[PDB]
Formats: sequence, C-alpha cells, structure tokens
Amino acid sequence: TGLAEDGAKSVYERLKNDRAPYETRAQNCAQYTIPSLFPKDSDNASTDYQTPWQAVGARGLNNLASKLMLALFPMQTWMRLTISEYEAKQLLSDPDGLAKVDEGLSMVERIIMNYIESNSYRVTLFEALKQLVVAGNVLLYLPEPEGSNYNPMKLYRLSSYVVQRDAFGNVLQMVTRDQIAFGALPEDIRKAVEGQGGEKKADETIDVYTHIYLDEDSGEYLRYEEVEGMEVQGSDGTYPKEACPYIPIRMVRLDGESYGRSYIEEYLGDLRSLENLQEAIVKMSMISSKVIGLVNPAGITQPRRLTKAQTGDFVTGRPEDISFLQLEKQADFTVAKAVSDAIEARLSFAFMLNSAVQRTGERVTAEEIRYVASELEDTLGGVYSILSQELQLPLVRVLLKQLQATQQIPELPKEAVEPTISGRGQDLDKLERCVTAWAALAPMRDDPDINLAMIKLRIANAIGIDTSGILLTEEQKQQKMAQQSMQMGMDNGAAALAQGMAAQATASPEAMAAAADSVGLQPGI
Amino acid sequence: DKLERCVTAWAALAPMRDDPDINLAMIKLRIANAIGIDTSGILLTEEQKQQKMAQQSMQMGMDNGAAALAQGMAAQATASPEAMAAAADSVGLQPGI
Amino acid sequence: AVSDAIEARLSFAFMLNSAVQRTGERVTAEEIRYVASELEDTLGGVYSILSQELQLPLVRVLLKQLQATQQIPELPKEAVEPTISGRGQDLDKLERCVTAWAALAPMRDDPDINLAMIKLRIANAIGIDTSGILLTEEQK
Amino acid sequence: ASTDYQTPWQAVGARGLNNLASKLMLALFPMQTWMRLTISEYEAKQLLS
Amino acid sequence: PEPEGSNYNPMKLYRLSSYVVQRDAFGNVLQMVTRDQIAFGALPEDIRKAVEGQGGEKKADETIDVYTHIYLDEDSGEYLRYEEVEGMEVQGSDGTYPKEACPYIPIRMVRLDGESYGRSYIEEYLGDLRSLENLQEAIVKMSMIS
Amino acid sequence: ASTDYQTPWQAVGARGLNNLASKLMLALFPMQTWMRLTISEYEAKQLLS
Amino acid sequence: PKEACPYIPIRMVRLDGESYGRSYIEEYLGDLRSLENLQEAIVKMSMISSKVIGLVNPAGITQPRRLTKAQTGDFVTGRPEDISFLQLEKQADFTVAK
Repeated sequence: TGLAEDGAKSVYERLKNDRAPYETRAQNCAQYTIPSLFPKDSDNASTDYQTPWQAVGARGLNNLASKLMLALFPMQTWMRLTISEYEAKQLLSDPDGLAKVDEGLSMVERIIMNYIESNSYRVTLFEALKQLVVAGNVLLYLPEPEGSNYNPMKLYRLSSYVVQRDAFGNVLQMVTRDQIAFGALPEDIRKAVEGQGGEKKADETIDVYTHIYLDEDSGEYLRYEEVEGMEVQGSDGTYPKEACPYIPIRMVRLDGESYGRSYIEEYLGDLRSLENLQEAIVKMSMISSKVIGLVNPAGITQPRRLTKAQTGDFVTGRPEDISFLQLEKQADFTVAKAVSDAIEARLSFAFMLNSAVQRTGERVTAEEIRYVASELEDTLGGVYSILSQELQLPLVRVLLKQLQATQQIPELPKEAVEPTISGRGQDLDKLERCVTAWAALAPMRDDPDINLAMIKLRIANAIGIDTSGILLTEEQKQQKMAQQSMQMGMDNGAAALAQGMAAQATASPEAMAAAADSVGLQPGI
Repeated sequence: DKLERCVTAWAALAPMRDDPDINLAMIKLRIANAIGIDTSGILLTEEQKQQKMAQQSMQMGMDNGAAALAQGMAAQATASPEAMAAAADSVGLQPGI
Repeated sequence: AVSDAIEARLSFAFMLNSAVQRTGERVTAEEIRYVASELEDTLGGVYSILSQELQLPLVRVLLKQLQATQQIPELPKEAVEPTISGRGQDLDKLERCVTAWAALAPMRDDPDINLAMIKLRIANAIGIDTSGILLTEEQK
Repeated sequence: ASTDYQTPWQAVGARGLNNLASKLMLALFPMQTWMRLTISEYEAKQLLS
Repeated sequence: PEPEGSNYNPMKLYRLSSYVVQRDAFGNVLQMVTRDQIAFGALPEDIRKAVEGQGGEKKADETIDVYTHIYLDEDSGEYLRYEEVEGMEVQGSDGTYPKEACPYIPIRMVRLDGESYGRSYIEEYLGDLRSLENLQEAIVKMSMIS
Repeated sequence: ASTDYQTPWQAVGARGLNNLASKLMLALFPMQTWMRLTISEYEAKQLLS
Repeated sequence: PKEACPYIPIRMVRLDGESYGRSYIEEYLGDLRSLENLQEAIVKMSMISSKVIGLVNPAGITQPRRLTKAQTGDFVTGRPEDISFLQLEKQADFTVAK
C-alpha cells in the first residue's frame, strides 16, 4: 500500500540533510573531550583518535555521565506507582485494602527493577548518557519482549536514526537505519530479500529502514519497516501515542527544532580555548627538552676534546665558553599557566568534578567548604530534570505496557500512574519523624489530663501521613483487650489442669501405675 | 513544631506530676495557650476521664476474671479420674493419654 | 613542571591516587579523601560495558554447562541473572526497616497506635516484599 | 625468547595499568558474590502456594 | 572448555594474535576463528587420528595449528562450530552452540559501532603518555651530561 | 538548527543561573508539601460539632 | 473565571504597570557585561603568550640554520645571549585586570 508516504529510504535521505548541522557539531564536540565517543562517519578501523592536548573534557565527561547515572538511575528504586488516592477510597472498603493495593504497586516496582537489572539496561543507558552529553541525541529502542530470555535494548547514535518533530513538542516521523548482514537478518526479512531476487553473500550487509510516522488518522503511530526497495511482510505495527518502543532522548531541548544541542557543547568554546593553551605549554617543554650545546666560537674550549674525555679527565678550556641554549619564555610560562589554571577552574564547576587538587597553596578547609562540594548538587540537578521526562518516564511506560502483554506483570487497573521520584523516600521519612514524636509522648502516656488519643492524631496530620488505619478503632481496642485476657486465660488455664491432673494422677501408688498405662509405659520405673 | 515544643514542656512537668499543690491540670493548658496550639480536644474532659478510669478496671476485670474461671473450671474438671475422662470427651479426645 | 602536570592528569584518568611527589604541604582531611572517593565514578564508566560483555556471558555459559554435567539442579526456565555489585539490596532493605521496628518498641504497649499497621507501612516504604512478614491469624 | 623489552622512560603506564586492572578486577569480580539469580516474582506467585 | 568430569578445568584466553572474529555493523557476531598451535604429542586424541589420517609421520614436538570456525549458521541462528587441522576438519568437531550460550565469547572494551574489535582503554590516553615519555626521556638524559 | 551558540568568555553567568534556578526551585517547589489548605477556623466551629 | 484560568502569566520583578516584567539576571546584566570584557582580554593576553617566537639578534654569531638541524645533544657554534624569545610584557598589568 502507498501508506501516505514516499518511502522510508527517501524520508531518511531528505532529512539526513538536517542531521548535518548537529552531526558536525558533535564531531567537533567529541574532538575536544574524547574522540572515541562520537566517531565521524568516514572513520573506520584504521582511524586513530589523537588525544586532545587537554584532558579536562575526557575527565569532565566520565565524571558527569556517571554522576548523572547515579542520580537518574539509582540502584535504589527510582520509579514508584502512585494510585489516585481519592478514587482508591471510592472503589474499595477502607483501610486494609488500600495498603493491599500499594503492595501490588510495591510488587510491580520491584519486578521492573528486576527486569531492568537482569536485561543490562544499566549498560545501554550509560552508553546513552555518554551520547547525551557529547552528541545530545540518542534513540533507544526497547525490543518487544519475546519470552523470558535475554533481551537487551538498542541505542542509535544520531548517525543511525532520523526523527522529524514539530515546532510543537510531539514527534511526527522517525526513521532508523541498521545494516544487519544477510546471515543475521531476522527470518521474515530473509524471505523478503530472497523474495526480491538474486543471491546474497553470507556477510553482505543489508540495511533496514523502519518508519514510525504518526498516522494522520487516530494519532496512533504506524510503523512499517522496509528492506532494500520495499516493506517486509509483517512489519506493520501500530504504536499508541503514549507507549511506543522508540523514544528519542534529547538534552537541552530547544523549541522547536527536532534534535537537541548537546550539554558539552555548551562549554565547547571554552574547552577549545583550553586546548590552545595546553597545546602551547607542552610545545614549550619540547624546545626545552632539546639539549643544544652552544660553544662560544671566540673561546678556547674545543668540543673535540670535551667529547672523548672519560669520566674524570682534565681537559683544556674555560667553563664560560660552553653554555647551553635555554628557552626564555619564563615570565611567559606563568601567564599561560595561570590562565589555563583559571579556565580549568571554571570548567570544573561546570562539570560535576570537585576541582583538581593542583591548586593554590595550603588553604584546604573543613566540612563547611565540603558543603560547597555539596552545593555542586544543584548544578547536577538542572541537567537531569528534562532528562527525566524524556527518558525516565518513557522507558517506564513502555516497560509497563510490554510486561502486561507477556503476562510478567499483573494488569494494573487503569488508574495508577508513576512519578520518577529520586523512590520513597517520602513514605519512609514521614513515617519516621512522626514515630519519634510518639516516643516524645511516652513519659506522658500515663498522664491524667493530656488527650494522648488526640495528640497522636495531630502529629500525624502535621507530618502529613494518611491516618486512616493508624489509630486503633474501638472494635480493635476491644479486641486487644480481650486478647490480653484470652492470653492469661489460656496461660493460667493450661497451668491449672496440668497442676490439677498430674497431682491427682500420681497421687496414690496404684493410681500411679494406672496413669502410666494410659501413655503406654510399664509399672516399674 | 508547635506541637513539639509544647510536648517537651509536658515532660518538664513529669517530676511534678505527683505534686500535691501544683495544678497540673492548668499548667498543661497554659503552656498550650502559649505555644499557640488550638486546645479544644487536647484536654481530656469529664466524660473522657470517667471512661478512662473505667477502662483500667474493665481491663483488670477481664484479666482477673478470665484468670479466675480458667483456674476455676480446670481445677474441678480434671479433679477425679473419671470426671477427667468426661471432660476430655467434651472437646472430642479419647480417655487414654 | 609540565611532566608533573601530565602525570597529574593521567593519575586521575587511571584509578591511582596521584603521586605523593606533589605540591608542598597541603595534605588535607577526610573531606578531600572524599575526592579519592569520587574516583569511583571514573572507575564506573569503564566497567559498565565490561559487564554485559564478560560478566554475563560467563555466567550464562556456566549455567548451561553445569546443567549438562549435573553439578547444578535444572532451574525451571524462568530465572535470570543480574550481575549486581550481590545482595546487597536484600540485606540493606531488611536492616533499615528492622531498625524502624525498634523505634516502635517504646510504643509497643500504646493503647491507640495501630502497631499492626505501622509495621506494614514501614515495610511497604523500604520496599520489602511483605507476604510472610506479618504473622497471620492462624499463626498468632 | 630473545627480544628484550626495554622499559619506557616514564613509569606511569606501568603504574597506571596494574593499578587499573586490579581495581577493575575488584569491582567486577568481587570475592563476594557478584551474580544473583532473580526469579520473575509475579510468575513465581502464580505457580506456587 | 566444556567441563569433563569434576577434575581441574581452567579456561583459555586468546589475545588478538591467536583469534579472529567478524561481526556486523549490528552488534551480533557472524563468525569466529581461533589458531592454537598444539604440538603433535599434546594434540587431543581424536585430532591425532586425523593428522595420522592425513598421512606422513610427525615429530613429537612439531607444532600443529588447529583452526576452529564458529560461524553463525544461516539456518536457525544457532552457531555451528567445526574445527580443522592442517587442510581439513577433524571427525567429531562439529558442535552447535545456541546464540545465547556459546563457550567462545569475545570481550571488547570501548566497543564502537560497528567495527568488529574494540579500541583499548589505554590508547585513549596513549597520545598523552607518548608525550610524557618524551619529557622523561629528556630529564634523564640531562642528568647524564650532569 | 544551524546557529552555533558561542560560549561567553566568562563563565559566571552560566554558573550563577543554574545555581540560582535550582535554589529557587528547591525553595519554591520543595519536594515536601508546599501548599496546605487552611479552613476558616471560626466558620468551621460554627458548622460542626 | 477571573480567579481560575489555565493560562497564567508569570513575571518576575513585576513593575507597574507594564505588561511583562524585567528579568532577574538583567538586573546585573551591566556588570556581567563588564566581566566579560575583562575575561576576553585575559584570555587573549595568554594567546600572544602562547605563540613562541625566536628572536635572533642579527648582530650576533648564532645562526639558526645550525640550531635547527642539531640532534638532541650537539655542540653548535654560538653565544646564548643572541637567541632570546619575544615575551609579553603586560605583567604588572595582568594583575590589574585580574
């Protein structure tokens, strides 16, 4: 069918002329930090990536992709499922069923963390976060789960995908190119390539274009994926607007333009300037490294004699003839060093690295100033905020739909949504502060006038806990009272007849022989 | 915070709780007025005080009562060998042990 | 001074605390030993891929090969493995919540607080599985 | 067998490799267990009492 | 190596001078080859029947190099491994390794798309070391004129 | 898409903005509840036992 | 209604009456703009510094022709006081602008 589009190859080729602004930024932007991270398309096995003269960009990227990772994808749970609490009160008999629902929400949030960690999503997100700093865009495809086998996700680094979005935030169409070799192509595709005609080599590389365009009708995406000239049979799929396995991440997203400029090309000009200093300081040390012996030619010493002498020889000559050429950029080496130590100082706050110990003399201070290192957290925070909506949430949503279809998760009843909280958190700390307040009420527990039944409610209201099942109701208090009595009833009762029976059983010698026969024992002891 | 500051003031009144002359029923109101808490349900009222007195007794009534007949029944149930066989049949158990 | 500056910016690239041959005095406290602690992030970036590449394959191969030689029980087709850096999460989440229960020891005898419910909520919050955690009616 | 490997004039690469292959080893292959087997918990609830 | 009994069974490493793999621009591996040159005496039994089966006597210490080939079968995406001595394959070499569980796994660090092997970690900073050496070569040589 | 944004020669404005948009955020939209609903207390006493 | 509309304009440093409100960081905008003109000059003073020009005294003996084919340790003709290097002299001036 026509499908209301030209063809995925073409869509990829018309809009490949829109990556070329961002792509030639990232090729420049990875050149200064770490050249192995965003290779130019021409680059191949042969290309050697010369290290930059400065090593702050290589430092301040791993020290920022890692901090971002810890913050965004903490090992400790980083999504939780909030049920809408008032609509949970209506559809349910309070209060035991409410936390029973939140156990099912604590059920799911552990299974996803057991799904993310057991499919190496921590790996390909850290490869994503390194692309999000240098390049600024990555597409992460969450392959449909097929069985409980190993199923890793895939990242396309803005050299293998194309998206097109609006001035408005929503995505219109996506294209990705992967070039899977003939042997490795999935079955249904091999029937289409052979169905096109002509034999192929086992290692010949076939490139498959998907096309994830927004259907005009229904705002549900359509995805058809295409090999060589035309579409594979069975490629057609429809992804709803809120749950599609292809989600493009962009950092520093700017209106409206389709991809988002990288984080480390914010300070790219400044790095580029740091490099031109650190290129010159090293080259000043190389003129220094050469050892030239300037012989004064109006003198007596002849190097001919100086160069066949042994360890201790007496040689003719004056010492003031032999001088050595030395570099004189001294009051100049300190100019270019103190600026390079000032540019590294103002990039080490821009990146989340505490600044290099090579610094001003002494001057190290206390925890107070380690609190300035603590203040580096705000700087960490601004960059990860967008990342959450862009990456954190989509991944969670896609996972939740995909686990319903493979029945690895219970079908949660259409009303639970998720905040990627940095993780309760608020449910733990608000229990605890209030629980200490109740001990503050331990001395007054026996007090005649203070309404301890009310103060425990007020402190709760104030911390903000839900109350509801927190206070024993009257029925429950009555039950508690009987249970202390039924304990002492069972305790004194079982101690009564056991003293009661065994006193009058063993009483009298014969009755004693009759009592042992009821168990099964003999008369003699 | 206004709950808490005042709640510490009440512990400052723990040593004097048994004092004969200090109106501890009034000092707990004044500290409250001063912190600025709403009072109102803070102080047990007459009905509540009576109920609390009663509950300590109904606790000791249920506690000593349930310990009485359980010592009361089981002493005279297991008293005598035959009455003992009759008592085990009411639960459902056999005569031999 | 250039060779002491190039060794300084390779000693952070490698996971070695930089050579003591350095600027005079200037040694500081645990706070700055926390910068040595921050060397862990740099350690982390390089080992992440290594995990998928080496850690997991070795474990998978070992698991199949131990089934064929009967040195392992045939695990029933549904268990998968995360190379966690090791529980870990099963130990620490037990423990934090277990301290919270002692925080509830003074109030154990309190007439109004539903201690049967607070022990459930703290559990829900730490994130432990509950399920067998609370004695049921029969067990009580 | 004959080749003699001349030591480099700098000894940071010889330092910063053993000090990085060892740290990587401790981190990746800790003596303490470094794999654990997660059973799928919801499918474990279904097939079991 | 496949466990054979509860005896001692160490694994083996081939350091990019003894193996060859070929993978796609996509992440998956197509074919692997390794060369080990086990001497005649040490060659495992079934291989000695193939080398003698080729013909001609061998010295006890003459070194024979055995190529394995771990190519991805076009059919079924299950690997096939046949290993070969001199000109042709040993009897019994054939084995089939599923895609997710094969005893030959190539590790690569700093894996880069798509190219088959991955550039080393310490050649990230290789330029910088190489520059450190040219200083430390000069400081030592200045102490020798001294 | 083409425009390249040259970094300013100083990096205090880039520093002092993220360090001020973040502090403002923590202060204004704290994770801990930052609105509460006051009922008019005297009119709540009248309409209620 | 007047009190509940989904479009609410936020303005910071709201000034009477004018419709939008001047930004916070253009309070100190003049001052930043002045900081930039210093930090542009300090960096450009380090770039003249970065260039390494070998000023040979042309009334001397040393000839750079010999100095530039010498190996690591060669004995070469000449006086050391002929070869000097041009260096930037804004020193008591780099500390004013810093």
